[PDB]
Amino acid sequence: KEFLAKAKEDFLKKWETPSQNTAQLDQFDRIKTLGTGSFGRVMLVKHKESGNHYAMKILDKQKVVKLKQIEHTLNEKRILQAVNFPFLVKLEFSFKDNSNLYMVMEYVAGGEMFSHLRRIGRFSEPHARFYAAQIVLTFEYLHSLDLIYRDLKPENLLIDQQGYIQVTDFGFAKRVKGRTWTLCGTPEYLAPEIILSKGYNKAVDWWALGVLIYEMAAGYPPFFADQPIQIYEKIVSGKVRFPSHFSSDLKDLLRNLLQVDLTKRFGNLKNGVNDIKNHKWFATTDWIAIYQRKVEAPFIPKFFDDYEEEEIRVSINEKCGKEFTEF
Ligand SMILES: Nc1ncnc2c1ncn2[C@@H]1O[C@H](COP(=O)(O)OP(=O)(O)NP(=O)(O)O)[C@@H](O)[C@H]1O
Repeated sequence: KEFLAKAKEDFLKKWETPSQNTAQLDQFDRIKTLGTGSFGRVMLVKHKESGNHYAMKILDKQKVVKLKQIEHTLNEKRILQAVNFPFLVKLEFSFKDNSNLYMVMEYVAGGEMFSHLRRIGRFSEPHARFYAAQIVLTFEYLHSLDLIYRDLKPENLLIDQQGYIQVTDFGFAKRVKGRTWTLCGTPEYLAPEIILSKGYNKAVDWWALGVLIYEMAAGYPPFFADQPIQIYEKIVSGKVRFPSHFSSDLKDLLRNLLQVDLTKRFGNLKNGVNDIKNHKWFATTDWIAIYQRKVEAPFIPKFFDDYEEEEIRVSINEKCGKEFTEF
């Protein structure tokens, strides 16, 4: 109770006056390239003073502009510097220079829920429930700050060194008390009210939780087809069919999450998230023990120079200064 009001205070202070240039490139030893994103390399770095390892995402400002990802990139950074929750990736530092934006993230030698789910095929209900519980608490947290996530899917969930989820992508997340209109997400996870195009609210996250739980437990999502139009028709007008192996409790929870009418959808009623937390399917879930990450995860990921080292070259001339003023 009193912790949500404190969580709200801490978020609002940071949301209204975001932190900027909290570190600089010369404070990090550049070890090697971890991978490539849309806008540049992700590099393993060591903070010289603390000796902590981080994943430094390098975003070429010129490329962010060319791909029209300015607003998404600024939005994601503003949210990440303000939020604090066990299942949200942690932005430790941010800064910018003439060429680049730098998001110095907590280093997670984990796996991706997407590749893990696709390799295993499907999760048992107890294992799906373990992951689902984390998403329920995360949506509870984000919704208490009036954040709509609206991009849930296995692809946006990393599995960390302790086998817990971290939500990794906030480009699409919006701070909004009530209704909003922007079309976004991935076809298979779109809530019917998004497709119906007369506006939607935070209830779209509870729909997407239904899609995620179904996909984890079945190994495939409830609505799919060769073309996005046929998916949209099934979402708005069609019925789900549950595999025979789904428990009665799972089918009941999913009937109330995959509820086409947002006014009857669990998470969106008078009792809010408690209709989900107190559902029979979650009877065995110790919500505090999940939050405190005291539950044994069912899967632990099995975690020198770059093949060709490329140096970072920062221009002596400022690129796209006006666009990224607030970064
Ligand atoms: N916090 C992190 N800790 C460790 N490795 C990371 C971290 N973030 C990213 N990586 C690595 O960098 C790669 C590409 O970065 P990533 O953030 O996934 O790209 P993006 O621009 O966010 N888009 P995407 O590749 O679709 O996820 C990942 O596949 C990982 O190998």
